[PDB]
Amino acid sequence: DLRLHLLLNTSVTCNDGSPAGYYLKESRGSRRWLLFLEGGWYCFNRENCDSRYDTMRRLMSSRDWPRTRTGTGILSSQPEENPYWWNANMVFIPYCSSDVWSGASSKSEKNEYAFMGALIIQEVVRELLGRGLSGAKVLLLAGSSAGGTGVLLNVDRVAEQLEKLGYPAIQVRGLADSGWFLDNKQYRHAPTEAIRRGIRYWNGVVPERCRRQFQEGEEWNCFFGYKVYPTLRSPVFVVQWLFDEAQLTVDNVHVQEGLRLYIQNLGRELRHTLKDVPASFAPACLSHEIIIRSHWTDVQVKGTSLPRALHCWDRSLHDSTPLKGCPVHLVDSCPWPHCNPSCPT
Ligand SMILES: CC(=O)NCCc1c[nH]c2ccc(O)cc12
Ligand SMILES: CC(=O)NCCc1c[nH]c2ccc(O)cc12
Ligand SMILES: *[C@@H]1O[C@H](CO)[C@@H](O)[C@H](O)[C@H]1NC(C)=O
Repeated sequence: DLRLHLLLNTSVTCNDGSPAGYYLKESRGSRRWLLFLEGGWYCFNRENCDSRYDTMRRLMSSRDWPRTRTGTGILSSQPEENPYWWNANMVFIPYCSSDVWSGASSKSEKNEYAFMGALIIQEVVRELLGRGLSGAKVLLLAGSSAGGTGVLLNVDRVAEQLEKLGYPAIQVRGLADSGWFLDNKQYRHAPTEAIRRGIRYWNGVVPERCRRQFQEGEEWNCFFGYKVYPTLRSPVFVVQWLFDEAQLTVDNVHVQEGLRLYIQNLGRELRHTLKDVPASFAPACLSHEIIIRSHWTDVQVKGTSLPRALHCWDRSLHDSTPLKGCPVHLVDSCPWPHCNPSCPT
């Protein structure tokens, strides 16, 4: 089990001003550190956040967090469940800022809620340095759903923070699961407007190179993987279902020719956005399932599982071009959900 630590800097808070925190299981014989960002949508104005506070309060407050959590999937310490990184130091960072991990705003007399996701990540990193992270060789910042987009928004800032604090030897990398969305035409009649409003409400921050491309008022563009990814310097592995259920939901899809063409075009567009992403795993499945699930080993693309592809990615980032039998770019080409037989049932 991973044990809860509330942040010692109690000014770095969840939405309601309670301290943020992290769950940690140390592995003293390992210099690998996995920091996982939880997902769970977001809220973008007072009324929308008030509703979330009533029925999704664990995503807005630490007051009711349990003392422990079990690590599952890529956070499992069992080699049978986690062939990739079972011996790593494991960190689960609860999502309690409702800001896609982008916020840097405290509660005040003008702000009913604090949106501090970007500061929570930096404070977790800072406090972990005293608990053994100072000796790391690899810090993998991973995350699912809103946490996957959170990886894209924060991985280079973690890399910058460690460099400025005096740790140039820690290799910071990202693993973005289920956070790679398209600002596409909806099937029926938006997220882009909700994100636009959210960024202003949260004082949301995006990576500097992406911000400089899109400029003031247009920071929402950097929440879309295919736009922010080319601006990132840290190595990032992208995991994305071609027919992601959150994508389809915001596209108002829940089969006649118009919908068939819509779904096929979505898969093709997703495939296209990954063509120049050398470390990626994109199965042709309709799913909301994420990499902290216990059976994450089961899905394969071209006969290669995700734990294998991640291992191949580790090999590709050794100090010493492609590896025989150890691929890292795995994108399905078949055009309909479950045309891959290994898709989750
Ligand atoms: C699902 C969706 O609306 N995607 C478009 C907006 C968007 C970009 N990044 C995100 C991360 C989490 C999330 O809940 C929505 C988004
Ligand atoms: C996921 C999502 O938000 N899609 C909508 C993006 C969007 C906003 N305005 C639009 C106008 C034309 C279009 O082709 C797409 C959009
Ligand atoms: C706590 O965090 C805030 C926000 O990052 C920062 O301004 C402040 O200096 C921190 N306090 C201490 C004692 O480090």
